[PDB]
Amino acid sequence: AIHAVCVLKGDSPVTGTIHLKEEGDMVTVTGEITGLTPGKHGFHVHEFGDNTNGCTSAGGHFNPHGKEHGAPEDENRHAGDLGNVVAGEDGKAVINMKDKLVKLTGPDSVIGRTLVVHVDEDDLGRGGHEQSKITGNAGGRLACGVIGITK
Amino acid sequence: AIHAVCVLKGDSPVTGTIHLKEEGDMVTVTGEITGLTPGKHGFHVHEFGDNTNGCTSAGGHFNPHGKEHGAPEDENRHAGDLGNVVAGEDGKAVINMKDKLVKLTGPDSVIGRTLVVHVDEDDLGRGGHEQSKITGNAGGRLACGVIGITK
Ligand SMILES: [Cu+]
Ligand SMILES: [Cu+]
Ligand SMILES: [Zn+2]
Ligand SMILES: [Zn+2]
Repeated sequence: AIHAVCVLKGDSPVTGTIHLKEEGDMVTVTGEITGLTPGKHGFHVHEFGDNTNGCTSAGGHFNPHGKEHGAPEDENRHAGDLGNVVAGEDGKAVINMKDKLVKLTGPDSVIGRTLVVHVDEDDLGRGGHEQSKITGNAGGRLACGVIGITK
Repeated sequence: AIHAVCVLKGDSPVTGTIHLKEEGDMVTVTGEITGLTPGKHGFHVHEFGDNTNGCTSAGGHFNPHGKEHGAPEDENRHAGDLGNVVAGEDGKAVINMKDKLVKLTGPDSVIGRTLVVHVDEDDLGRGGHEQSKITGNAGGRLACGVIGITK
């Protein structure tokens, strides 16, 4: 089973380590993000593992299948759409999810792409804003990291 | 043609951006590294794209073929062995090389692995030190980055 890791850093006090592994026929995503305002923050795989311009150079959500932005539970979602992380009152969010569209092998592999955590909540495509079906209207990028191969 | 990028940072003032692309049947590696002492510094692909423990968690040189450490020109070399970068008196090194063992596709892809620049010169396996045939005796790690997919 392939194992990957991602260390989050950006123009904010937000930090965290995310681990990804193949488990059965899905990918299991786990970790903790700290330094967040309490509540929901958008969390996605973005297309490029490019940190030449902070988190901005990561580009948009990873979307190899040409879908609209949605919830993890939807069929019409970007491959990179992992919904929201929920920070407690102490500013810390813990992830423990299994996803069928995130891949660590094959044409839709996310190795070498980016994870991003956002300023605002991801509205799952349903907020009625111009960016809802593009980004979930999740606002700016607090921290990001390139997804790398680990032991 | 696949394009990748790597942004170097570590426990030093050493920074830089490295671009990698498929070109013909090799990979072309270009970029600038700054903040270096003048002279030669080892420069390699390491196995893991893991920044959880600075540059140390990148592990050893990428070595899918089970060879000893060598020069880029050698057959008996690690896939990740890119030799030395040469910093001028101004502390800046520029890279422009083509390599046949670095890959951006297939089983020996370096997407999601790490580039590292070192404190010392890489002796190309020929220095007669215990680590020469392991690391080139290149010493500690000034800066590193995960190799990510770019446009
Ligand atoms: Cu995002
Ligand atoms: Cu190295
Ligand atoms: Zn999306
Ligand atoms: Zn080596």
